[PDB]
Amino acid sequence: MFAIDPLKHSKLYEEYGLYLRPHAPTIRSIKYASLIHSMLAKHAARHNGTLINPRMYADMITLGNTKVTVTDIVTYKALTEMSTLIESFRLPSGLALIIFDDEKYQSLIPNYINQLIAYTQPHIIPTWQGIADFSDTYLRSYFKRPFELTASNLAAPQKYNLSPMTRSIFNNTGREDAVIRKLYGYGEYVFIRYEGCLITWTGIYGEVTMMVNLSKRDLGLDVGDDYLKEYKKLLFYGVITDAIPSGISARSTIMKISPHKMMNPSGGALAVLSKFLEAVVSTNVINATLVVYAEKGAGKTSFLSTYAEQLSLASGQVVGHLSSDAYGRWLAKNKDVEEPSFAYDYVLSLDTDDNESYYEQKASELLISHGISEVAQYELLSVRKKIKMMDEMNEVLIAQLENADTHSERNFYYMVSTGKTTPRTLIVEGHFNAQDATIARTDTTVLLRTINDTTQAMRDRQRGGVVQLFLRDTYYRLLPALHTTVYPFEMLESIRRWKWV
Amino acid sequence: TELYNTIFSETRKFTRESFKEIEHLTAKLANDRVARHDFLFNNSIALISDYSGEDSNGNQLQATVTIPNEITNPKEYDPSDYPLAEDESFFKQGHKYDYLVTFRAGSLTNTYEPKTKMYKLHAALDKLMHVKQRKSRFADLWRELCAVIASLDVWYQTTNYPLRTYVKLLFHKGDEFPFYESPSQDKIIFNDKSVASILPTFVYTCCQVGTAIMSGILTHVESIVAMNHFLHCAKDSYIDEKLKIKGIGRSWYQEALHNVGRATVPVWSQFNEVIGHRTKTTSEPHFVSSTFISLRAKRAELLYPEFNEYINRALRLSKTQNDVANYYAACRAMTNDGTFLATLTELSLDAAVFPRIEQRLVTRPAVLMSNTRHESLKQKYANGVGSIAQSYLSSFTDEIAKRVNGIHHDEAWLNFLTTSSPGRKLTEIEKLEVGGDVAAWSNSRIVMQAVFAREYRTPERIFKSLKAPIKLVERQQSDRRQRAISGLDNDRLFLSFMPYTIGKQIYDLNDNAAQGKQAGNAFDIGEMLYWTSQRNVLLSSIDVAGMDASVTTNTKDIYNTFVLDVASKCTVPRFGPYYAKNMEVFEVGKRQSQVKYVNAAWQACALEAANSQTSTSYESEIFGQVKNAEGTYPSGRADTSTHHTVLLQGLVRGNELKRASDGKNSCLTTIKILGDDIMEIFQGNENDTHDHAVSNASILNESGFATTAELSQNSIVLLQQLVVNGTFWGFADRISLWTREDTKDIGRLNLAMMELNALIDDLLFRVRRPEGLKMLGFFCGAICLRRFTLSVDNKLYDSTYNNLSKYMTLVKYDKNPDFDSTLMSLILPLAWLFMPRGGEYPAYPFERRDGTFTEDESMFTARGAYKRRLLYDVSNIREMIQQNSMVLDDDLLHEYGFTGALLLIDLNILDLIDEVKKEDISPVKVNELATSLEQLGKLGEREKSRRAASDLKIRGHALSNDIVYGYGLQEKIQKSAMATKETTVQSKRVSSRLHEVIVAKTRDYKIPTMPADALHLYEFEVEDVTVDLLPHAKHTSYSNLAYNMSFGSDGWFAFALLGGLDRSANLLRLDVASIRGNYHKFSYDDPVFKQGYKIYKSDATLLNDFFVAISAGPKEQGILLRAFAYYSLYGNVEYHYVLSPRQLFFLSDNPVSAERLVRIPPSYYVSTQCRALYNIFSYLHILRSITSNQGKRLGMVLHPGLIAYVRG
RNA sequence: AAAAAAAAAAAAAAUUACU
RNA sequence: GUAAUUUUUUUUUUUUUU
Ligand SMILES: [Mg+2]
Ligand SMILES: [Mg+2]
Ligand SMILES: [Mg+2]
Repeated sequence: MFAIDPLKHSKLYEEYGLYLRPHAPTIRSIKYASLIHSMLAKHAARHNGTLINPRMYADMITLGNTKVTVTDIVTYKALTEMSTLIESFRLPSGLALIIFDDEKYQSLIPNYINQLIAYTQPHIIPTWQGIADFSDTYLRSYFKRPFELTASNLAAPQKYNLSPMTRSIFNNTGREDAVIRKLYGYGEYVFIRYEGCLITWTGIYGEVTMMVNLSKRDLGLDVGDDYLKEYKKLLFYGVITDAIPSGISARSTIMKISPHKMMNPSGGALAVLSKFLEAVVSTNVINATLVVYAEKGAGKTSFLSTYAEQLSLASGQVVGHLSSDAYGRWLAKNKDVEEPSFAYDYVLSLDTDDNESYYEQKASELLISHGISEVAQYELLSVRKKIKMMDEMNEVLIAQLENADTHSERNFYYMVSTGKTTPRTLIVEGHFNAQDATIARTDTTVLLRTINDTTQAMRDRQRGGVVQLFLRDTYYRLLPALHTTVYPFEMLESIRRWKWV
Repeated sequence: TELYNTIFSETRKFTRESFKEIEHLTAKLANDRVARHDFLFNNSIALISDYSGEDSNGNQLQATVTIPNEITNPKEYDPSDYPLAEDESFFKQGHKYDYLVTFRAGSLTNTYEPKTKMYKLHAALDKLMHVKQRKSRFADLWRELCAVIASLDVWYQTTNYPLRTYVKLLFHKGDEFPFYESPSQDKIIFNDKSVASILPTFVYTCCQVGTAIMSGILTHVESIVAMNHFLHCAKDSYIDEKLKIKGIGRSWYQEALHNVGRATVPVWSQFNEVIGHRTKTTSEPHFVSSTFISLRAKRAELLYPEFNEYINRALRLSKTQNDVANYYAACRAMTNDGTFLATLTELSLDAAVFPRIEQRLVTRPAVLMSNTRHESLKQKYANGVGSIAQSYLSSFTDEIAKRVNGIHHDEAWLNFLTTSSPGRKLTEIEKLEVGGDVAAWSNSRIVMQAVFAREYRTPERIFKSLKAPIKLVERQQSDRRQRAISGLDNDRLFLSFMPYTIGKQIYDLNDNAAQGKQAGNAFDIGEMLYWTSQRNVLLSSIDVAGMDASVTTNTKDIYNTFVLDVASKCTVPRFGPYYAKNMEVFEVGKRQSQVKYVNAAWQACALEAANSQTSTSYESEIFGQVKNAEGTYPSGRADTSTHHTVLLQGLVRGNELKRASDGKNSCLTTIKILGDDIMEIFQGNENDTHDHAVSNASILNESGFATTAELSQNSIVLLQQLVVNGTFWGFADRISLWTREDTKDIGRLNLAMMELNALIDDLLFRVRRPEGLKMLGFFCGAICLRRFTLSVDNKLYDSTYNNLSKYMTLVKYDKNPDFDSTLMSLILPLAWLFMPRGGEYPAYPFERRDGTFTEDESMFTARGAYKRRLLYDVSNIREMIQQNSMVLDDDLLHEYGFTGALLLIDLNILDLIDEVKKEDISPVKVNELATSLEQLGKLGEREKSRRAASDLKIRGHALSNDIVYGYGLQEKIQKSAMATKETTVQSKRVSSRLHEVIVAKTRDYKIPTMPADALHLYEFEVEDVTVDLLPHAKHTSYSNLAYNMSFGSDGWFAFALLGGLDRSANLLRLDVASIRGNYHKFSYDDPVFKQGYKIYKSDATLLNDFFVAISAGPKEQGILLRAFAYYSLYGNVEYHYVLSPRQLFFLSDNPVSAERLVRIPPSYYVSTQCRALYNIFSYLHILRSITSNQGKRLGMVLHPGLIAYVRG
């Protein structure tokens, strides 16, 4: 007994590559569970959406060891009804409740089924990369079993004992399903449809897998291509499924590409991101601000500028975007000026990459007082020697966060957000969690992850690669994942799911 | 004709003419305002300017009345005193004034077009002056001022005191009042617009300053210094200047105590007993004498120069410790206005709830086990303060993890929801689905859980809450800021329930968490009283300045590391919508993903710790929706107090292990922590104790907390309770008799008197004159609450009046307002104040027919059914037993007015009102709602405990539903459905039913009697033998241990006779209090104890069903049985009485301590219950008649009918 | 019949205290 | 010394312009 009835939502299982076997003891069992679902939903609707004895229900269905019979009568009327149905099945045991290990699947389970799970031992089928393992006991008996066709495997369906009633086809030959179906005689077989990609690269430490939310045709990449080619599509739609740090870098090439199941955005992400879209749309809010935290070197500026245009076009309003280096580049110029300017157009013009930050000048002279001038001297230090230097860099950061003075960080973001000519919608980037008390007064702060080894993009760069790697470690030590984590493909998905006007 | 010329003002007794005179003169002050204006502003009061008298310690002082010009001639309203940001989205960043500025009342005009920013700013600034200032506890503010001035007149028999001229020089502007408050508009109307905007509050300041004079804290000349200091702060802005000098005008006492040099002080045992007295030195160490320099300079320039010379005088004229204690009590009355400090919540927002970043930034711990989304499942600290805290805390993670396994967390969450608190607002689409009555009750957490019970196990329920905002809600408090709080919805409050359940278990494995002020008596300060009696000890009462805002996002991770450690070692399936399952997981060192078995407690705590949004949101009338910055701990949560407690005790106790691993010793004996209050006690060498205290403060700075170190040799503070050398200094100004915070004056009748009785009780052991506190409260009940107004239907208006007029005087209003009913006031007799089920206030000597008087009842006089004895006492019990009659003398009780008073009690008006409100509650909806909540926890044990109650009720014993655990769900939904205000159709049913009972009772009303009233017929005779005093009477004659316990006083003598607290009784009370959740204070008068003890004596073999009905597990069954066994040594069921723990603060709870003072003939012991009964008769008499107790032995006499009632 | 302004009568939603 | 106040709808009359 699956948690979602496959006879009703058969298109939902086809997303996972699960096609129902045609129309046996297993054919009889999937029809029985479909009658139990209809009975349970009819019983739940009669008391405010709840089952009155979720433990008796769970024991009758999943253990099959309870009988209720009339020989009070109104309190056990629903349990007497479910009892005679299950008696008519004459099963040797009870129907086990089956769940997937997917977040999308769990979001679609009915409410009355969720009330049973507390009083059952469910059978949870794991998923590797969003796809449940087809070798499971229940998945093998109820659905068709996939057969993966590759390039070293392409032959007629006769070379193997394949039947169209027990096998589905996963075309991984790189060729069209129409050529495979006609030039090789798979006309009577059902092909599974995957819309994403699953790329495997070469990493510094090994091989890295990445899931992308684009089709293999839309994403113009083949085996052997480069990481920098089509980089913005990977960054906008890709999520690396390895442990951090992965070894991905600008020297990676593709070893294998395959169609894969397309990823679902997280629920906690779409909730906090749509909490920001409420403020953008509402008229009871004057200033709206989304704070975005990320690691140094993630490529968040390249993305959050495109996210800001897609939000301005959909909302119809002007959206401002301060970089994470906005205050430090301003402070480098106006640290001695007694009455500096806080105009949005002045701050925006200092936010270019050719302006040096105030924090980069202090960490540069700090690394010299210890004798560090190259990346190789820094990577040779022990952990305790590095941490002892970050504690001195923490003294330079605390001095700009401690008060609200003219050149403080809190006053900067106050005079910029509350300015007359500043856009009503702002997107501010941050570096560490302590800037919570200084950056604009908001209700929505997120942490952005990309497909980027941040320590690898910092040591494989120019323009002061040792200060950039040192500040990346200093900020990392101040930025846990205590705010909601989002991906670039989830932040774009929230704009599309919102109903504008 | 005048209150100070009455004969009650010269005798302080109630004769048949003194009582009728004071009755008519006080009712004249409560009814019409022409008499009040005449009383306050009579021309016979000659204004005085120069005054001279004695200060609080008997030295001479001279003062002059001074009223600044900014109050008599205020300035024009300056719109630059409340600026805005250039975007006008909020107030300016650093703005000087958060409270009401002093300007001319009519100077604030709103000449802007509506629906505009400057119009909204002025429509709100108008509400700051007209609405946020009316905060009165009992009645109108001019009635409350009349009550304070009446008592100051009757006590001093004169009118020439400095407070009368302040009242006349401040509020006498014309022939009417400068302002009044209309209860209809809920607003203050100004009659004189040329007046200061701040004056409506100064009516309360006069009430508070006159309250301190009646209390013995201030003298008449010190009332000038106090009123001159308050008016000096009101020159620019009253509240802004008071908060700025609050601490500087108080922290001088440690220097004054140093200059005293020597002090003879009491010495406390470890078991709550005074065992001796010693002379010690009050000299502070060298590191404390260094702070005297900086504090001298601050007082010299920030303080009102007339107030500063009082402190310099207090600091040089003090010779004993009792001198510093008296001067210090006065400077609290001079710096605390007494009111509750209220303003616009937009103006106090940034100073109360904005995050702040102190000395150092807190860094992250290394993540060891992670998620598929890289959200920490397990972490560890490499170094820093997180490593220091976990070195102590990680040694409790295994014992806590097993205590968590033995809890049903779904049933625990249903009992945590005993709150009828809002959460959020229902949706019309959602509202339509439930329909009607149910949505009218949805301002409760238990009802919002019942409506949405279908999705309790649905995981999407959690993500939908991250989309809802956290509604900000603020509270008021005397002498502090507004301090907005967060109100979470049932779903975000759920994510904080497992972190709360885990960190709550550590309270059972240590002794460094203060239980709080649970006991209510001197048992709360028992540790301080002991440790301040030792030598070579350093006392540290350290305070974290704004801890709630100082907790940053990374500081919260130190508690996350503790909670995630416990959650990973437990085995909890099925917590909420979570279940234990195999989970894909990342690990450190390993390059690919692993698979682990994660339980439900781990999934809940891991999701909560990685989705943290602490910013609250307030919907403002000026600016729309206002949001805070991120970082401030929400402080409305389940684990808001267990977080601060666990984090602080892990830093203090972990720094103890850090110093030991460095080769340094620790001098730390105990620490007591509750929230952000810390109390450290070091004993040892002077440099050893200072070394340990400095590193303790430095580790708190390393955690991003700012704090001030007030170290002392001879004083310590914890939870607003100051102990100085084995002596308790009470804070009497922290209690406002005249102001309140909630705009709901609950207690429309007979429950406001319970509120005044509970407020007077809190003031006894923190006041220098409890007999002047009795005259005050008597006039508060005679003037402020003596009218009862209700609306009566016009077809029954004349019938209720004509029938009620025979017992009490009634007031009627306009004939035709063109409505169905008109409102009708009710003026209750003064005798109602001293009657049971009525006022229940301590009485004055009433005169009997033979010419003798009753007792002058003290502040230790018991309440409850014991007040019924006054009916027989004025009837001369002594003459009553001589004739062997049990009769009331109904003629005399009618002259004083007891017959009319007792009749009004028999109407049971408040009970009558709540019956018509419950008739509109449909039990079909309450039962359907309760049915759906039962499918969420434990699947049973509501029906089982309900049946145990009914199978109990079929026999003699019937428990009340609030006791029975099976009706726990209903009793809240009744409260949720009764929280609604009374409608107009219900006021008719009230009037109709009230009219029926009046024509039923008033036919021939005689004071009724029960057979059990024969227990009241007992008296006492004074012998010629002087009883001996307890040895701890010599130990308390030097440096009394309370303000009301000075040598020779009545509170001192009651200690020398009865003794101190019962240590074995208070220990059994602290146990029965820890069995009840959402339970602040337990008393032996509580329903569960009284109902359970009644069956334990009657039918003990039915006590198991009682335990099933209340759902008492084997731990609580032993805690209750252990207390039933001890209470039966001295308890009694038949003779009920009520004493409060705040009332007998130092005094004994056990009646048996009074049996050494009274002689009883052995022929009177005719029954098994006689001994405990007679011990009560004498225990209650010695506390009531303590003012005339010269130390002689008593002899008990008994009525022949009392002996007959006891025999059987 | 197109609109604006006010008077009467009825309906709609509507003030809020966390642990 | 009461039962009112925000915004929205419908019908009822008043006056102004086509
Ligand atoms: Mg403290
Ligand atoms: Mg504090
Ligand atoms: Mg505190």
